[PDB]
Amino acid sequence: HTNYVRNSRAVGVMWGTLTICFSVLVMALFIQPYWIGDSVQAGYFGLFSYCVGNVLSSELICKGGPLDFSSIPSRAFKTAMFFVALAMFLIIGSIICFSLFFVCNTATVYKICAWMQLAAATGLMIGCLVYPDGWGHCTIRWAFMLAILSIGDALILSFLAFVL
Amino acid sequence: HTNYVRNSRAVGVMWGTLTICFSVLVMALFIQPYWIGDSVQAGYFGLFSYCVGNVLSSELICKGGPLDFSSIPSRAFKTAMFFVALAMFLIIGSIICFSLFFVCNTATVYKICAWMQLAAATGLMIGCLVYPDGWGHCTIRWAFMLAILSIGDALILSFLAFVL
Amino acid sequence: HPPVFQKKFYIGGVSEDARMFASVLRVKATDRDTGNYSAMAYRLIIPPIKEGKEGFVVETYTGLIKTAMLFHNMRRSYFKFQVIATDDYGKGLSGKADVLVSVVNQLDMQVIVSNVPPTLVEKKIEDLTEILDRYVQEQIPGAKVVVESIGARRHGDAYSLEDYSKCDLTVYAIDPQTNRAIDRNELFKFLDGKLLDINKDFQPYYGEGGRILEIRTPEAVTSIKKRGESLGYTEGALLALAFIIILCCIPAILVVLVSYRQFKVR
Amino acid sequence: HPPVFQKKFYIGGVSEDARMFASVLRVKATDRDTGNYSAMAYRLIIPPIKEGKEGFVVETYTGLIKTAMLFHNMRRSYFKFQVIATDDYGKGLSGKADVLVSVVNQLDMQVIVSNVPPTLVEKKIEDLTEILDRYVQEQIPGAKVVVESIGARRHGDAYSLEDYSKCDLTVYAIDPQTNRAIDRNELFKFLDGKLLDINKDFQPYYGEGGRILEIRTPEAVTSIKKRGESLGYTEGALLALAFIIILCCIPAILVVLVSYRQFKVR
Repeated sequence: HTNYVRNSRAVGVMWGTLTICFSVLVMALFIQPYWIGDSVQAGYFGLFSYCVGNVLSSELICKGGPLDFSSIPSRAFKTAMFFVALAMFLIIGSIICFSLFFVCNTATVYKICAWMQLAAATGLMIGCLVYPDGWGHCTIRWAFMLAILSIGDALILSFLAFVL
Repeated sequence: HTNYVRNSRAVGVMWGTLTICFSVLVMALFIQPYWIGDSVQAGYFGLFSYCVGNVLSSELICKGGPLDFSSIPSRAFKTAMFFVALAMFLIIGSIICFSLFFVCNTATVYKICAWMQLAAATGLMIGCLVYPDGWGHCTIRWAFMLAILSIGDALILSFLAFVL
Repeated sequence: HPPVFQKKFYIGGVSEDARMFASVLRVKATDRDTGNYSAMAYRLIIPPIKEGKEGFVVETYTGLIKTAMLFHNMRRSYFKFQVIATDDYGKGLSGKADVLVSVVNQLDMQVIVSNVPPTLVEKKIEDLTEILDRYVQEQIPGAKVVVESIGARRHGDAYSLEDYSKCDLTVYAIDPQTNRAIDRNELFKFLDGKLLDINKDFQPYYGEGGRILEIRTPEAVTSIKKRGESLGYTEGALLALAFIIILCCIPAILVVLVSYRQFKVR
Repeated sequence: HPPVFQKKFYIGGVSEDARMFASVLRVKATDRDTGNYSAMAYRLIIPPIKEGKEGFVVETYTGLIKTAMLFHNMRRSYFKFQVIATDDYGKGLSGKADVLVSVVNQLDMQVIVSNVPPTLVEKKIEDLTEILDRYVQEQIPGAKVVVESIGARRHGDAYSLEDYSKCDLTVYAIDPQTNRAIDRNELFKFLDGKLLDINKDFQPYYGEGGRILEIRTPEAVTSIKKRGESLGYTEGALLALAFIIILCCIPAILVVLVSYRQFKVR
């Protein structure tokens, strides 16, 4: 079953590469400036800070950044932030389960990282569902669409991780 | 030499993945808005189009886009554009040499894509050298630094392609 | 003895990004018989404003109303107040009147374009506004054309040229009933319906070979589309990364399905 | 008979984003003896400007100089011209004089801040500029403080508050020799060195408990850093992708080196 074990170790190091690719994808989803905007007020707010202004006004001030656990308005935004931050630290822990690949069994570590990507997809699903409850015209920015593609991404990663 | 052929087919599909990753990286290097700017005039020009203005002026007009082979000032900018466009179409052809992986020998197709990444690194090196000759304060934007990291990137890709 | 006003309710109006102490209008409480109204002291009685604003001021021996407040993002903050005029260099008797002033944005502007040089326009702007508010107040008695700025004709590359044979004229009339600023489309339609009747009238004023041309939209209305940003391509690059990796993982799933299936077979 | 000027060379100056027909200054070519100078017609003689600009205008029976041109990105376009004043309602004799006018930006502005309400400032601005250009022209005879805008004191959250007990005063003097606009730091230093001598003088003008406080920098100077954009994080994400993939490919090189070496061994 020589070519099949070729496939096995091949897709294992694929887990390594595509996992660290989505690690920096989710880190980019954090440290962006654009979450949800609007063009009719006139603002490009971002749920961690928020630049809100009016028509043709040059100067904008985003209110937030490195948090104080009280800066952003909605606790639903705080809680969804905690979900997606758990997803962040989870994918960092998935880099760590890639770091713990050479000690234990493959079938062990694949189930470990499978449980990981399960919880990642679940938490991102929950945070994406929470954001419209926290909420009136809108123009949705690329953050939520990157997140909703990351939904199916971590879903496929967890499915093939259960396969392996 | 079972684990070594594991490594062989593993790094082959790594060529596929990392090659298409840098395909969209170079395509992002094309369809950006920022090439080289300046903050003391006050402009954020981009060598295909150019938004040039002055202090605190709101409205800017970039002059160009889909070219007419005469829109941009410097022919050195035109020629370096032709180099990096050859690099674009080269990496698209490297996706095609990934598409032609299953017919011929591995040692054939690895030398094919090796010649490819050689010419890619060479042409990007030449275009990056040409840009300062086309050129007075400046603030260099992230385009040239993404390109200068792509230099060593395609260098390492071509080195390990000669290895395989 | 008290003076005699021309209108018992003078009517004003300003804009948002207007500067400090800009020309609102000039008042005239006339002397009744003697014409000795150079001893008139035009003064004010002003209701209080938030944070201690004086807001609207006037001079003493000119009657020219000026401003004492800024308008960062304020809109339709309509203000009613009192004005007095004291005889005997500020010692005699007085009559009082009131002024409404609205604060308009760029979006409460419509440009009048005619075929005349703009300095003749700003020269005869008194009679121009007089003929306008003569033949417009048949819509509503209580309308007063308020001229904002008189420039050369904006056209060309993103409306950045000037025609000197022609002119720009930025006006708006008055809401005397709900007492606020007026949107630009009724500013278009109340003027444009009686255009030829006033094209008759400017022949002692424009001269000959002169008439009103068109009623067009200012330049910053176009910039409203421009400040609204969109999906770029770096964003699209990251989305393309995600789409690439799911496009890679699906045949990996299918091949490992076939892999474990043939592992079961042999 | 010709009139009599006060100064044989009147001296003006405007700004860049100033609007059409703004108050440059008022002229006065006086009658010599009779004081019958209401029959004076202040008119102009203007050198030609590009594209047919009239550029600088004036009224007839007020002497107030106004503008007839816009200033998209123009800077230091200093203009010299002639002005006349005709006796007998525009029929008698005349004297002529000249005016220099410069066009200044936001960067040719420095705010004078004092401890008085701004409407008193704009009230007594004649005597204020008089005392300034009395005690400043000992630097250079040929300096004339040109007041731009008089607002309430900008401070607070990104300089977006107003103090009404205090005031903003945007001034600049005149270059009579190289005949152009003046940068803001000499505007600071020519005024700030004789501050107490004029703090003496405003006691009939400010009143009591009043003096000049400070000479500070306008708000739009700070925004110059703000419009300069930088490296974001999506850019950094793409750079991190490149750095990750070279960081992955280097141990791949080393492991396949060991691979082919052990292939040679066994």
